[PDB]
Amino acid sequence: LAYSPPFYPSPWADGQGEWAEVYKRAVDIVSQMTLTEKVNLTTGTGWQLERCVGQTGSVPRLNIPSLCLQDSPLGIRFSDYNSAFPAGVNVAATWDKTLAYLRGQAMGEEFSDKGIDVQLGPAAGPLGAHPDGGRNWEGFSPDPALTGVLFAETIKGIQDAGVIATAKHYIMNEQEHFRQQPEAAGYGFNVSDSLSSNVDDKTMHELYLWPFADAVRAGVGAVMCSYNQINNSYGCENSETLNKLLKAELGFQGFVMSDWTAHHSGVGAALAGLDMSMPGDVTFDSGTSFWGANLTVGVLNGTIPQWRVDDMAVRIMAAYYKVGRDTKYTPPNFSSWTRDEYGFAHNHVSEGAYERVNEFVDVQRDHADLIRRIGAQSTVLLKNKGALPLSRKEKLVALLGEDAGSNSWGANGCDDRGCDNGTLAMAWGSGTANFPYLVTPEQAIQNEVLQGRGNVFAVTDSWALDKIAAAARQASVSLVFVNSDSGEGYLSVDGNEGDRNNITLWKNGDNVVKTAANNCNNTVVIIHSVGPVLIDEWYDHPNVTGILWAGLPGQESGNSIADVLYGRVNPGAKSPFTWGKTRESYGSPLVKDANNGNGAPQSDFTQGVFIDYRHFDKFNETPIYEFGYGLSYTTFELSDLHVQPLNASRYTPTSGMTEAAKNFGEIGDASEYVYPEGLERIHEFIYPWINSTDLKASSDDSNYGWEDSKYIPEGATDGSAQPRLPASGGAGGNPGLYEDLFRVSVKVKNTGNVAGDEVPQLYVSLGGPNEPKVVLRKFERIHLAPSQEAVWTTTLTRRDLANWDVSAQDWTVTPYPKTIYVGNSSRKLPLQASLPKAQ
Amino acid sequence: LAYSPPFYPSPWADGQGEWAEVYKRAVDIVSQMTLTEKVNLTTGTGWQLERCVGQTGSVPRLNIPSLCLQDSPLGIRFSDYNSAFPAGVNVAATWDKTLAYLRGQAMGEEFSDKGIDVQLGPAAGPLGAHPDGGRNWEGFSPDPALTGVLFAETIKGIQDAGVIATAKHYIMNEQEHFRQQPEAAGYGFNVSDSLSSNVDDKTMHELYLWPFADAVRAGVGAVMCSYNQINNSYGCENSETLNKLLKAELGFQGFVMSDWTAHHSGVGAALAGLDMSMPGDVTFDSGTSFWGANLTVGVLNGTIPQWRVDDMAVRIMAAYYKVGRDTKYTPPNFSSWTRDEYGFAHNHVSEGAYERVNEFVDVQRDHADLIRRIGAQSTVLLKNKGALPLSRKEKLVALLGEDAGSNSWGANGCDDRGCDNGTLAMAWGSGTANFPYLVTPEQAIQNEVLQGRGNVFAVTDSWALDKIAAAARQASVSLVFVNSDSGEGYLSVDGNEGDRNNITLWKNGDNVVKTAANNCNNTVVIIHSVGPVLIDEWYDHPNVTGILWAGLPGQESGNSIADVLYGRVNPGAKSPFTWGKTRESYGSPLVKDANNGNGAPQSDFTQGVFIDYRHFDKFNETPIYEFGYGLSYTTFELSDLHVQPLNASRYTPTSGMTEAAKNFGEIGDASEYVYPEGLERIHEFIYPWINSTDLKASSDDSNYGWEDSKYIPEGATDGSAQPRLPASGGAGGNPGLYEDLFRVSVKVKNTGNVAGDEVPQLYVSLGGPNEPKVVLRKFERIHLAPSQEAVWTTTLTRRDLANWDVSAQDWTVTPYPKTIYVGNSSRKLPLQASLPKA
Ligand SMILES: *[C@@H]1O[C@H](CO)[C@@H](O[C@@H]2O[C@H](CO)[C@@H](O[C@@H]3O[C@H](CO[C@H]4O[C@H](CO[C@H]5O[C@H](CO)[C@@H](O)[C@H](O)[C@@H]5O[C@H]5O[C@H](CO)[C@@H](O)[C@H](O)[C@@H]5O)[C@@H](O)[C@H](O[C@H]5O[C@H](CO)[C@@H](O)[C@H](O)[C@@H]5O[C@H]5O[C@H](CO)[C@@H](O)[C@H](O)[C@@H]5O)[C@@H]4O)[C@@H](O)[C@H](O[C@H]4O[C@H](CO)[C@@H](O)[C@H](O)[C@@H]4O[C@H]4O[C@H](CO)[C@@H](O)[C@H](O)[C@@H]4O[C@H]4O[C@H](CO)[C@@H](O)[C@H](O)[C@@H]4O)[C@@H]3O)[C@H](O)[C@H]2NC(C)=O)[C@H](O)[C@H]1NC(C)=O
Ligand SMILES: *[C@@H]1O[C@H](CO)[C@@H](O[C@@H]2O[C@H](CO)[C@@H](O[C@@H]3O[C@H](CO[C@H]4O[C@H](CO[C@H]5O[C@H](CO)[C@@H](O)[C@H](O)[C@@H]5O[C@H]5O[C@H](CO)[C@@H](O)[C@H](O)[C@@H]5O)[C@@H](O)[C@H](O[C@H]5O[C@H](CO)[C@@H](O)[C@H](O)[C@@H]5O[C@H]5O[C@H](CO)[C@@H](O)[C@H](O)[C@@H]5O)[C@@H]4O)[C@@H](O)[C@H](O[C@H]4O[C@H](CO)[C@@H](O)[C@H](O)[C@@H]4O[C@H]4O[C@H](CO)[C@@H](O)[C@H](O)[C@@H]4O[C@H]4O[C@H](CO)[C@@H](O)[C@H](O)[C@@H]4O)[C@@H]3O)[C@H](O)[C@H]2NC(C)=O)[C@H](O)[C@H]1NC(C)=O
Ligand SMILES: *[C@@H]1O[C@H](CO)[C@@H](O[C@@H]2O[C@H](CO)[C@@H](O[C@@H]3O[C@H](CO[C@H]4O[C@H](CO[C@H]5O[C@H](CO)[C@@H](O)[C@H](O)[C@@H]5O[C@H]5O[C@H](CO)[C@@H](O)[C@H](O)[C@@H]5O)[C@@H](O)[C@H](O)[C@@H]4O)[C@@H](O)[C@H](O)[C@@H]3O)[C@H](O)[C@H]2NC(C)=O)[C@H](O)[C@H]1NC(C)=O
Ligand SMILES: *[C@@H]1O[C@H](CO)[C@@H](O[C@@H]2O[C@H](CO)[C@@H](O[C@@H]3O[C@H](CO)[C@@H](O)[C@H](O)[C@@H]3O)[C@H](O)[C@H]2NC(C)=O)[C@H](O)[C@H]1NC(C)=O
Ligand SMILES: [Cl-]
Ligand SMILES: [Cl-]
Ligand SMILES: [Mg+2]
Ligand SMILES: [Mg+2]
Repeated sequence: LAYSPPFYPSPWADGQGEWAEVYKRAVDIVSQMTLTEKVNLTTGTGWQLERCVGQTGSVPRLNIPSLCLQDSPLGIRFSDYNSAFPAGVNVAATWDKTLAYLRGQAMGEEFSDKGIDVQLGPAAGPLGAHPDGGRNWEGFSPDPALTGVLFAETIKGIQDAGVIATAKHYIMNEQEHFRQQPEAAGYGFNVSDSLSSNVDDKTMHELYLWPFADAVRAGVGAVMCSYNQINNSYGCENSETLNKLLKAELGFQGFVMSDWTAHHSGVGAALAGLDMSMPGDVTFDSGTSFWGANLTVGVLNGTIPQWRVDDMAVRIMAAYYKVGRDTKYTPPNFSSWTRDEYGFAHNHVSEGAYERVNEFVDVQRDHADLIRRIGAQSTVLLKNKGALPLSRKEKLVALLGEDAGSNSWGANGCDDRGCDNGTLAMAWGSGTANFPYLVTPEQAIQNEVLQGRGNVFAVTDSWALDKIAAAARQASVSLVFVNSDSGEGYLSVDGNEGDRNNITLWKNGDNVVKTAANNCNNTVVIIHSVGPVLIDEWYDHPNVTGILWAGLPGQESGNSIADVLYGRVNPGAKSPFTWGKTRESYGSPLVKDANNGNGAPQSDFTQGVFIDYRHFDKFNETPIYEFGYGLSYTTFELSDLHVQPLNASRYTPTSGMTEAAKNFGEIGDASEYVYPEGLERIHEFIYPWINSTDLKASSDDSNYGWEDSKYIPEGATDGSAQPRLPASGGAGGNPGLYEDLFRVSVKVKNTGNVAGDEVPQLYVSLGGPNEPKVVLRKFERIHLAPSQEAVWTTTLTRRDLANWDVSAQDWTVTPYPKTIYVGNSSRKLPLQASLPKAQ
Repeated sequence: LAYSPPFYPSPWADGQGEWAEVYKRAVDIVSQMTLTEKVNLTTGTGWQLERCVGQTGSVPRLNIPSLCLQDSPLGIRFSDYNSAFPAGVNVAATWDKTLAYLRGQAMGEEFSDKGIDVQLGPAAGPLGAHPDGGRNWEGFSPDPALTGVLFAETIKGIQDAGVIATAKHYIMNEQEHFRQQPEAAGYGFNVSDSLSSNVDDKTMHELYLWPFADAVRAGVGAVMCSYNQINNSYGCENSETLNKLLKAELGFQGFVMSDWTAHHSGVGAALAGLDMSMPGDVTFDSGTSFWGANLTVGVLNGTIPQWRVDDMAVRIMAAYYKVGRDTKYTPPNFSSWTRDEYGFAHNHVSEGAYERVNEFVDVQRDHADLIRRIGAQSTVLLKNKGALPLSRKEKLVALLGEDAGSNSWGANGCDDRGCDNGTLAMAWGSGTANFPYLVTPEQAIQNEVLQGRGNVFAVTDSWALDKIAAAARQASVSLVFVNSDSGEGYLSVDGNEGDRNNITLWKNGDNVVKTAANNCNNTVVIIHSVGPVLIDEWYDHPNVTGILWAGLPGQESGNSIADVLYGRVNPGAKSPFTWGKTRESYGSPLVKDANNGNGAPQSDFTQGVFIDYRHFDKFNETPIYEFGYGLSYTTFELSDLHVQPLNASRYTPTSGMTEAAKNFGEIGDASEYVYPEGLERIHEFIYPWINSTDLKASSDDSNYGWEDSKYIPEGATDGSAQPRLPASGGAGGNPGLYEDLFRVSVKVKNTGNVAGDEVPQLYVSLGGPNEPKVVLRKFERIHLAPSQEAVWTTTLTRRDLANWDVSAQDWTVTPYPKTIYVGNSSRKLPLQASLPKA
């Protein structure tokens, strides 16, 4: 079995870089706290007991309210009068830093105005090793460079609006199957623990960890550790990933929270680098916690050093201050658990005051315009044989497919969006929000047509192929809408247990396209989907005159696609993943079977860095549509590639020592931390207090009281100055990684008759034997008027040209010659240059 | 068994009234025709053989093209790039002469531009004796006066746009069950003929015939005779209804066509007053006809007098000339049978040229605006507890019910509209058109809300009561859409064989309302339906703050209802029928069982004139919402009723004689009418020519050749001058009926704060025993600004105050005292006056 070696102690915060002032303030206030006040910040109060999906204990003596933590990465979950933004995969499709930032800002505004302190997003894990992975859509792209940039901008936008962002899921949660033992049980498997993702150190650094470095460098306040194991150590107690990679190497100064029921042990997790238990209980509404009283006891009995729990509270408070939450705080003004105006303060048990739990605060502002715009700008034009844009003089339009129409249960009619009924604007699970409304394609396009003389019919039963054919036969243009859905592992839709069982269109989609294309010579296909689908059977049909991929656009879906189809927006999105001929062209099969007996199933990441386009390139598979590809209503030309070497400082591997750990504040006698007698204990609520000064009894852990060496690795309680890792030194790693080595410029010209955007892309060949032919490094979306030329300049950093050396435990720019390729897809790379050796 | 007495001969045209010039011209051209040319005009060419649902033969020698006849009363059937207008029942709900006319004009323009010569509409039969009758919605109202006025205006509009209108279905086709023997067979009944409607002479005159008098007086070109029997004599060979009532009494100068396969015999129909056989064959694609060669033979063998077939051609050509079709003619530029560009000229057999059969001509003009308007103006506000109009600042709107949503097969996805899927904008059968598009309530209201900050959810599964409740709970206002559907007898939807099996909301509708009202304190209910529904289970729920009936609004449905709900239009429609507590409150049960053994089922019209509100009034049944009732966003008051007796000419019962019948043109030897040698005969096509000069063989009728007295009533071939009937004398009867006897005026005032329309109504009590307490006679829709007053002046004619006297066979103003009642519904009649004797 794969083994995750120990890395201890859990590094303590030090106010490095831009965290200096908030670290000082965090220390100042945590120094004033009692042990139980500190424990309160670290532990949620239990599932469904307050307003938000996660809520910490409060520190009322110091005027610190409970931190409210709320899903999702695309909008506020379980609320009202809020917006539903396009999914993260759409943002990836924009290839646009500014739209990622703006979306982050707009989301942060809405979260803030509902009284939410922590947004549980954005996501770069799963990255997207498996195209059928159920949650890839919540993130960005399988490409680490593209994902990292847009992850970071999203984080900056959320945090500039005064809400803590949470980089999730850290790390290697690349599939839903077996992510949780009780879920697997409920699906009829018998396994003793969650799936283990087994991955080598090079691949970890060069692929899966890379976007998390970006998040740390961008100043992200929190990281959410994952449900799965890595090398058979749970995400929320993996000392290698949390202590060594995230904290020691990347220099992360904020706090690690668990995914919901991803916390498995009190002492183990705390020493392995967890900082916050959510939603606080052992299991939902168990009325027990791995922390709470257990964390109080674990400190009181001398096992968990005071400096470790102090560090947790310093990290949490530093983040809270870093986004200015102390100045922006407002109390939650909604409830996650009901839409009623009135209800019990503690919903799961019907206790506390019966009070106004929803104030119905309109937080939407004008964010609808931004959502519409991102929807248009994330629409990838894959094929256009002079079909588009439409004129609005078409004699008859046919709108075809269930994906054009309405969810007859309402936009929010399926809990957690757990269905594929009507237009697919949002995929399923906890990465969801309630729609304030949903504009369907049927609605938007009919409205467009009815401004002129056009006739229009909408056939939204995908199983009525006779009716689809008949409408298609009469039409000047047939607009076919189709979809493929997936989601979080706890929710099964038509037997798809989060992960999608195939990558074929749902709801008879291939047959809708074929029936339409057989009856209409001008058939345009629009795909709403969580990721790539198989299009081999119909994409080159001579009647399929248009193909677009529109992802999961949120509330303005219809309007976003109409804008593109009628030419108000000239599409300029590029594919953020590869469109292959078969499922098998992708490699990386999901682990769908209990492949380790009754033990934890094992998923070995033997593909290494060769996922998505890197796999296709290595195995010489030809994509139908490649990573980075998309069309436009104009044409562009790239020319005049130049490389400017920059006078850069040398890389200095980091050396020396940290400071020794510090205790902040004092801990007294066990008696100080017993429950106050007049406090009415709410049932199932998780408090920091102990029942009595009997510590064994107050914990109730039937294995309580062993000597440390029986169950705690060496060094886990060592508070001395520790060595600095060579690849450490700053936020996101050694600052020498982010030294600029080269400026690379290229001319981009709009050679056609319509204004539009191009996405020029810079790929590098790092050189040497089992390195990918190309990996993406830089890109930009540039708007050009007809005939306009602009020179695009980007930079290559040391890190962009480096490889992870497992022996040095450092990033190294290898002696192999490096070559750059510039173009407008991962396969349309007409320009190139050999780079000189960099300093 | 009820018996229909003989009335013969079939009266011949005489260019009466406004028909004088076109009669002259018709005679002139028919005089030039050979027998087979004449027969060609009288007989369709067979089902699915040419472009239109009906097409006559042509007269190419005289440059007369084939007459193209097309459904429906609400828009062109089986075509493209056309409009779908609101149904006739919506027109009735407007109570607006002008909207009826304008809709007629708009329809006529579209029919004309497709190359259609005859619109198969409008309808006043079924009138609406049975609230569950499947086709009442195609017509106007069970009230004859309201129906007659709006029937007539519709006819005038169609004909002023240059298309022949067809007054249908004549007469007593009050239900779909058993209307046709083969339909009944297909539904598992064994009956030897169609249902017979048995109805007394008084009731016929005072109720069912009345709107047809209006049609005739309005100059209607054609009448379609019905599938049913009247007193056990088929509609298309009933000598009493066609010869005596329509032709002799009402003076009808145009032509009678059969409903499609309603023609039952060659000689019998011709002498009983039929003028045109549609679609021309005995049964669909039989390749035989009751006329065609049989009519040629029936003349050649001396049975059917020449004057009878000449008269048929005169009546047909006179109608064609009356609307100016000779100047407006354009060839049909579409096909009923396919939407493909190219196809065979003769669709059913794939013969003739393979040619362009659809030219896709856009005939819609700007008619969409008129459709949206009529939709708004036909929406009856039944209840409003300060819910309406909406502001567009409502925080969250819930749209609830399948009737709010889309037909997922497309607007035209069910053949002949034979389903109740998504919003109900058009009911089913032949009275249908293809939508150019359909705006759903979901679409229009979401669009409205999205102009502001309102959140909005649409739950359009009427079975997902949990989802309905949840959305309703969150809403500031819940807009519940519900429906009830019906249609023509040939098509069964969910076991409803045209006629609806009950008058309860379809698709779980009562439950949708209740679920919504239990969860939302501001629930507005919008009903789209063919006619009245039962609302007793929720109408007075304290959370039902609004109730509207929007009928069948056609293509702009969503926009029409949004206009009303958001107050761009202040609703002023009144109910054109009664909303009762139970089905039983209406009386008039349908005949749903083979009630006469294996014979023709019998339906006796024992209720007489007492249908709809007249029944309620007689049996002291209290309607939930009465005939003529509707609310508005303002209030009105009526006052100062005055009655002025007028200096009227006396009624003179008509006397004297007609002219004797005339032959127009000559008939030669049988050999002149044999098929021409070189003519390629299209299979199944109905031609006027005979196979040979052997007449018996050319007919092939296995009972051919009896002496007349064995199977033809006395007088049926009598061409002598005939007596004029006392109640005859002009178009729609004796012109003394239309003399004004009283001028009646009343003041109407808008006493509220919004501009709006009121519909003042004048009812009369004709007096005597077994007469209704009140019957509607006059009405008008009047627009008033807040505080504005206007005086409405109308008249009462002799006919308005008369009764049909079975002994005199005449209309008589009886000596019983008459009283008038003025108000704004059939029960809100605060003003009254006894009339002096005229
Ligand atoms: C103060 O106070 C406090 C509070 O109050 C307290 O505390 C307490 O304490 C106690 C003691 O005393 C405890 O208990 C314990 O615990 C433990 C732990 O757990 C956790 O973790 C795990 C893992 O581990 C690992 O890791 C970590 C981190 O993460 C660390 O820490 C450790 O040390 C380790 O390490 C290792 O490895 C790594 C990698 O991975 C590396 O790196 C290093 O170096 C090393 O090597 C896990 O597993 C767990 O989990 C589980 O559980 C949970 C709950 O908690 C859940 O949730 C999950 O799911 C899971 O489950 C599963 O499994 C189980 C079992 O366990 C079952 O049952 C189920 O069913 C399933 O399947 C966690 O998380 C532990 O371990 C322990 O236990 C043990 O013992 C018992 C008794 O007998 C049994 O039963 C079990 O089984 C076990 O066993 C084991 O061991 C033994 C000895 O010890 C042996 O014999 C056996 O064989 C086994 O072994 C195996 O395994 C191991 C591990 O892995 C290895 O090592 C080996 O090799 C083999 O393979 C107990 O339980 C508790 O916890 C606490 N509490 C709290 C609340 O905190 C104290 O005490 C006080 N003090 C005074 C003085 O007073
Ligand atoms: C020239 O040419 C031409 C052409 O080509 C020709 O013609 C022809 O002719 C033939 C003869 O010959 C014919 O046939 C015949 O016909 C008849 C008629 O039919 C129809 O109608 C009916 C009714 O009737 C009624 O009405 C009318 C009017 O509307 C009239 O016209 C008549 O006359 C009558 O009358 C009566 O009544 C009324 C009331 O209603 C009154 O008003 C009066 O006064 C009187 O009384 C009907 O019914 C029919 O119908 C049926 O048919 C159809 C087909 O067509 C169908 O669609 C329907 O549905 C029905 O059916 C049912 O029925 C049947 C039976 O009929 C069966 O089969 C089935 O299944 C079902 O159920 C029509 O519309 C007829 O009638 C005839 O028949 C007869 O006879 C046979 C043999 O014998 C038998 O079978 C039958 O049954 C019958 O019988 C009867 O009658 C007889 C005498 O006539 C007697 O004897 C017996 O007994 C019986 O009786 C009974 O019944 C009746 C009835 O109603 C009564 O009346 C009694 O009383 C009793 O009860 C035959 O068929 C044909 O049509 C023709 N064709 C064409 C194309 O046009 C000619 O011929 C030529 N000419 C030369 C010289 O050559
Ligand atoms: C990849 O992964 C996806 C997702 O898991 C897999 O998709 C799933 O594939 C299975 C297997 O094919 C599907 O189950 C099938 O669903 C069929 C359709 O079910 C729906 O429609 C039924 C019938 O609906 C028609 O008829 C009714 C009444 O007769 C009408 O109301 C309705 O409007 C329809 O009318 C049409 O058809 C009738 C004739 O039947 C005509 O007369 C009409 O004119 C008109 O043309 C209905 O009963 C049912 O309740 C459904 O609503 C079903 O027939 C078949 O037996 C089977 O159950 C899943 O639905 C599908 N799920 C998803 C999410 O797509 C996919 O298979 C997989 N691919 C591969 C290659 O592994
Ligand atoms: C302190 O943390 C410990 C865990 O380290 C908590 O003890 C654990 O509490 C859970 C209840 O949430 C126990 O689960 C129960 O186990 C029985 C055993 O068969 C099972 O039948 C129940 O369905 C349930 O799974 C678990 O056994 C227990 N673990 C041990 C080793 O004692 C404890 O509750 C925490 N204390 C506080 C104050 O929250
Ligand atoms: Cl919710
Ligand atoms: Cl059609
Ligand atoms: Mg191929
Ligand atoms: Mg226990």
